[PDB]
Amino acid sequence: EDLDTDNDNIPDAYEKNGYTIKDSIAVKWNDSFAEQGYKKYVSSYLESNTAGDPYTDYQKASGSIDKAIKLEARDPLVAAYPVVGVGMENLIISTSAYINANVRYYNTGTAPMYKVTPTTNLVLDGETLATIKAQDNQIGNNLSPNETYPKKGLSPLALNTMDNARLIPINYDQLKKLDSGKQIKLETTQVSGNYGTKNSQGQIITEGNSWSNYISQIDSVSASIILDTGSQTFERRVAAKEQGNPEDKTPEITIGEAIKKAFSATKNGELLYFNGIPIDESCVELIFDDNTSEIIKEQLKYLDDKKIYNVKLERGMNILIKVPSYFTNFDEYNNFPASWSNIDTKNQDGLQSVANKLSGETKIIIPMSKLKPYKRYVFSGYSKDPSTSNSITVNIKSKEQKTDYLVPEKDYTKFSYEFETTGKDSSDIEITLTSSGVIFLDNLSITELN
Amino acid sequence: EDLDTDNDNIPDAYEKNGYTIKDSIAVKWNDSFAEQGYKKYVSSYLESNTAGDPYTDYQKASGSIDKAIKLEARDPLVAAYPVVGVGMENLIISTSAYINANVRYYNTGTAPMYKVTPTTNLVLDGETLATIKAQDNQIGNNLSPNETYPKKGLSPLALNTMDNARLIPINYDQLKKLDSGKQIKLETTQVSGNYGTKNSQGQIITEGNSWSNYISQIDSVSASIILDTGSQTFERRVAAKEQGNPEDKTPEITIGEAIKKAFSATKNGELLYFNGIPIDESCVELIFDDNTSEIIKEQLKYLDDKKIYNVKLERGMNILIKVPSYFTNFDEYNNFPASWSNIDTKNQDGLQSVANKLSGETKIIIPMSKLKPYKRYVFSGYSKDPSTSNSITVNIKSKEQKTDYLVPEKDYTKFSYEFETTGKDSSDIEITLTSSGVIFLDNLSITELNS
Amino acid sequence: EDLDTDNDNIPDAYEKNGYTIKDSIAVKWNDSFAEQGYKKYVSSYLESNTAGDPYTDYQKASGSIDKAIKLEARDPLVAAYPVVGVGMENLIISTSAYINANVRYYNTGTAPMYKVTPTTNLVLDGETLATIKAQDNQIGNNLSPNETYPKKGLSPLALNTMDNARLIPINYDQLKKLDSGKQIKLETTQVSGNYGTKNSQGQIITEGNSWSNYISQIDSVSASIILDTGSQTFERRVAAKEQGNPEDKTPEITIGEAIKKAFSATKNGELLYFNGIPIDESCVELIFDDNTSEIIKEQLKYLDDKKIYNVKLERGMNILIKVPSYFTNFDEYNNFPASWSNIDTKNQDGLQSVANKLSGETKIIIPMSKLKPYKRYVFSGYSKDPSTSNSITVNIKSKEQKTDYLVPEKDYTKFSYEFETTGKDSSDIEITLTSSGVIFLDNLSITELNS
Ligand SMILES: [Ca+2]
Ligand SMILES: [Ca+2]
Ligand SMILES: [Ca+2]
Ligand SMILES: [Ca+2]
Ligand SMILES: [Ca+2]
Ligand SMILES: [Ca+2]
Ligand SMILES: [Ca+2]
Ligand SMILES: [Ca+2]
Ligand SMILES: [Ca+2]
Repeated sequence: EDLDTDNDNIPDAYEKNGYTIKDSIAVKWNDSFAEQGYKKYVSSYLESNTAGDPYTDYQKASGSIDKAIKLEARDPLVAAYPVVGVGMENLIISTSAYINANVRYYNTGTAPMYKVTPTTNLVLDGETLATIKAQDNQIGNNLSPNETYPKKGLSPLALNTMDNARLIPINYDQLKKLDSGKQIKLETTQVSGNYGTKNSQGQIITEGNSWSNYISQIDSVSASIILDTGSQTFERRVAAKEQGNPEDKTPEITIGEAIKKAFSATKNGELLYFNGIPIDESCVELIFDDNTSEIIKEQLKYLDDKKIYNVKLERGMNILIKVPSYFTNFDEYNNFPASWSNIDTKNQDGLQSVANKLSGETKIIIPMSKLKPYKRYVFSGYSKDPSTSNSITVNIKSKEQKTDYLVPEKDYTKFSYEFETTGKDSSDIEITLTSSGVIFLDNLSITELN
Repeated sequence: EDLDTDNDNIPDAYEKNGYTIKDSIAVKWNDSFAEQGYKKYVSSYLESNTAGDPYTDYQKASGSIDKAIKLEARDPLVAAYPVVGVGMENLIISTSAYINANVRYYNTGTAPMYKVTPTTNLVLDGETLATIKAQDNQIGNNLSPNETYPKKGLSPLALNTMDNARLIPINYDQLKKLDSGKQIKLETTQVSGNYGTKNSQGQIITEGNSWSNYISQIDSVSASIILDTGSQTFERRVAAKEQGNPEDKTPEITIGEAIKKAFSATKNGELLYFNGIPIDESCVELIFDDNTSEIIKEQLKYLDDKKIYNVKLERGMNILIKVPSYFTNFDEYNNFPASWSNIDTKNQDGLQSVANKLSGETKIIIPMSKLKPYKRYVFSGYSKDPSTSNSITVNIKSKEQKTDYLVPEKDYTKFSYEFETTGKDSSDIEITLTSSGVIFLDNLSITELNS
Repeated sequence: EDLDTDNDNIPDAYEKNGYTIKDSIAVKWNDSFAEQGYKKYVSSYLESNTAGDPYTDYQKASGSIDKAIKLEARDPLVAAYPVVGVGMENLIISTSAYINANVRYYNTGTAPMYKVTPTTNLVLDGETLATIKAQDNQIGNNLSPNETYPKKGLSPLALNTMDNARLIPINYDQLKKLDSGKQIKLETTQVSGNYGTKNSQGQIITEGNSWSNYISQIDSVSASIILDTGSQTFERRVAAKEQGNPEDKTPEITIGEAIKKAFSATKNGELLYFNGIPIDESCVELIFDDNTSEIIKEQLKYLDDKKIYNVKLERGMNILIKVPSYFTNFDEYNNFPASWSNIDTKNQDGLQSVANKLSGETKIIIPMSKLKPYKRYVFSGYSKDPSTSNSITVNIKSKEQKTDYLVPEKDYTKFSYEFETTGKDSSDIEITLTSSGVIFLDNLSITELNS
């Protein structure tokens, strides 16, 4: 049919099922289109803006938007949210005295933000010295995704202008507090910026637009997903449907499918490869808040697969993905600087290819040269014991020595232990675990925490 | 036919193949038109703006844009991107202390910028003293490509005021470093300016137009190309198709074709000349970043020709062309002040006409008067040895004495040697190379590099 | 026919050949329209702005533009171009110290310029003190061509505001340099102003119409021509076609035709008089830049007439003309206070009517009262010698005595000798030339040069 209820040039019959854009016209999706590299899109048949962003479904699917917006946002289910922050580099105190800092804007979203006017807070400890908003001297004309202002290869801009006047901490009690060695933290509160929309004459106009009009809408119709790759962080929002409203037609997608859509991850049959780094559920650590934790726990009892990535995405969910710094699977990736002890690769019952046949105990000596001091670390792994009759205890050396006992189940079970390392010139980290009999180990990961 | 999906007054069939403009209407391209000056255009038939610049395909092809835009930007695949920078000419500081500087704006793109307003950072050593924005006294009304404000013959303008205010370091601790052999630098973070457009009434309006809209769009679709000839620097961006997009119809062009389109260089059969200076691969030293270098390395092994200029241009590639300061080919150009030793021109196995027949060793005493001190240089040339039984070692005098060995291949191979010369009142540079037997040399050059 | 590609109310055929405007409609030009006082217009048939100026071909040809725009701009080839500078009449230093100047704006173009807001630079010796933009006090409401602001008969306006605050030498070093007798100068980097167009109702609006839009476009579609008559200077820009572009249908005219079109000089057969004073090739010297010099020198060898005025115009050429101050032709003009020596007017082989029959040597005693000190002067003349066997040497008294030899050819040859005279209370300038036999001399000129 050709019925268009929401008037966005895409018939509702195509929007309900899969659809793709070919020569600027929507066509019914076919299973043979994946060979050329095409993609399958779904969206609600009642709304012109499924994800809430200022671009419609046809504009996002056909790529009729600003060319600096990532292809991760061309899917109508992924909002074109620019997540702009402020990073502080250096602090200068001189003569009361005056305070200025060298800052540099950061963007981690999926869209550009013209005319960036960040508002930041100068907090020392709880007390906020003075709120500052960028003047005409500290406005970023362009800020592309995954790029900074000033861009790489340029010194950070100075932030001294106040009100105009200077930033004067007249109260010398703050100076006395700084004498003890306190540091001043710069937190960002709000950021103002534009999008790029084409006028009737074909030019791009960015004056009447404002991202501040679509922040509330995008926040309240989407679920936040954050990916951490050790150095580069990505923040994305994925649209989700309401539970009590029968008139909300937003498509339902699993957490893994949502991750693949948002981060443009390549799926080689079963695994999810982001940039060659495997971000599969077993190969990465996931952190949820309390609400998402209870939602996932409730939904897991009705799932036969008992896999996190198979749970349906829901509005208001929060997900944070942290890629471990060191991860070994004994098959194709082993970045641990020090070789493990009592390891056997002759196995066929592993998670993907093989497992580790341990007979006795495993002890690893990790040098601290490749560690981050004053940082919490969590050790995770998967243990499989069909016997279910061997007790495993773990000894970990840290600021406080940890000794815990583990009871492996018949199938693979994930064990997580938390510890903290303090001081660069401290004792070397010692980790030791013992097994009563023969156990299987796979996917040992080391993850940095806060 | 007569079908234009993109609605830019050019049919899809004409855009898929070659097309040219004849009297305000697009016509099917023919090979006989090239002798009359007509050139063939290709573009994408799904987007009006192929390169992302404000002007459509028809406006660029038919030349219906502002006449100050270079003809090299009439090609739909070349973006009219104005690269405007600020150069510092003098520093005047006096008493705390006040800082006064004389600056001059520089343009290198293919389109003029109206109402220039750069933002500058006054970095001393990593630390940024203050960020300045140009007020109404430092706003350039017009800036044509390859032109400066103030123009040539006019003294540079003075930038010494903040937002009807004064500029001052808030303390003398900066002056302490300034005395201790530190130089305050200047780098432009951003430039704001309008672009020329036409209205219904016919006048050119540059009031509501802004370049900031079309910078993130142009930089995300086009691959940067930079040409440096020692005196003048040209910066260009050439649109390239996305690799993973099946719906992207942007045409694919080679690196050499991209350079020819961007710089409008003359191509007489095989050689490429910019303005009489050859920019052929064997006559210049190309500098690539990591990604472009590895990309070219990957596609090189799959090509029988194995030539850099024959690789297809791709999005995000960065290419820099450094025209050598001294270039000799033993055929028609030898700018070396001192002639070479033990050179025989009686040969027929050269790259273009002849090669160098060396029997023994070659030592060149390069005068220092024509060399820039405190700079790094790279010595490059082409060597051919069918025997593959003679080893070549080089002895070059510099700040650190260099002694390296080379193993010539059967065919012509290009090499590079890196050394640093420091101090105006230093020893003369000595270059010596020895060949075990008879070797063939061609296209010897000296190229300046970053210090 | 009735075909209009560019849609400017004139058919393509009429623009290709000559055309003229009779009763506000374009008609085919005829050879019998000259006697009525009409003129023959030619313009490109692919552009609605042949010269690129804000006005179209029909508006310029029919005279539907401001009456303040001179008649020389009614030719579609010659564009209107306000060339506005700033001249200084008084320099005042008072007390740090305060600096104020009295300035008058000058217009030497072919169009008015409303709302003049010039930007000026203060330089004492190379270094720029500050940059000044005109405030609401110094803005000129109107500036007609060849007029000033304030008008003739009024004292110059004041310029003392740096931004409103007084100007300031920021250091005592400025007074150090003033103690050394250093002169502060004034140069204009740019100028802002409006142009007038009749709106859709019938009123002239100059609010949103800026001249800065049509500066870069006009500079790149025209060649610069300057005429100086000793005291008053006029600048014009004449449109020229591109070289390699086949779609550029801009008509081609010679240097003499371009001068006649730009300055509206009268043609009485062959002679050219600007306003009664000769400006023909033999009656003035043309001062060129480099590129013009090589282009014209290359083009002369392929042309039989071998005259500068017969060279085809081209884009980018810069021409400067300095009408002679002391000039004699022995026919109708001799402004030298002292009569020449050994002069015979009984001849018929002169450039126009008669020549000089010199038998021996000619010496002239020129008083220096009418000579400007600290200025460079050039003596020019035409020599004819069918014998081609006599050597002529010239003795000129100046700061450094000059003695050079000249070898006359069979035909008339132009010779130029350059010298500088310094000091009002200096020795009198002596000019002497000796000829071996009988020589023919005509069009001897003396003209000021750069300081
Ligand atoms: Ca629909
Ligand atoms: Ca829809
Ligand atoms: Ca495994
Ligand atoms: Ca088309
Ligand atoms: Ca097109
Ligand atoms: Ca050769
Ligand atoms: Ca016409
Ligand atoms: Ca016309
Ligand atoms: Ca005569």
